[PDB]
Amino acid sequence: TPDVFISYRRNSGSQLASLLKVHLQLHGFSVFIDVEKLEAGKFEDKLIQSVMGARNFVLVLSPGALDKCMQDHDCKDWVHKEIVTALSCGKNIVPIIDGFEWPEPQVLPEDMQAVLTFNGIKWSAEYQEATIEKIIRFLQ
Repeated sequence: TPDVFISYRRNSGSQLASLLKVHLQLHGFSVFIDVEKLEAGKFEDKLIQSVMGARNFVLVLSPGALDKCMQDHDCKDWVHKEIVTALSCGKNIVPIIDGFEWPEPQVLPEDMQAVLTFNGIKWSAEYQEATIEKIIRFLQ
């Protein structure tokens, strides 16, 4: 099982998620992201077990990363599923803010509003090494 599971909105956060993976692996962490380490089997089971096994849950809040989570009361969006699974397993949630504007907590489904109560790390394009070191300090 890995140390860091990176959740992200594909279209807007895939690149930064890969960047976080490369840096965290340079600092000795094992990072799971679907684009690389997702292997054979049902992707639902494998995604859920990877979230459940990872000690840390890094959430890449890219611009509009939670737009498809809103009013998703059937819990069908995968970032929504991953956030709910991380919350359920009492995971160490470390949100990464990258030009993200926090919506009202009450507009998001009740089973994930708690993600807004976690201290996040603002992504700095000018001081990426400092952001990575702060993320390391958040990781366990």
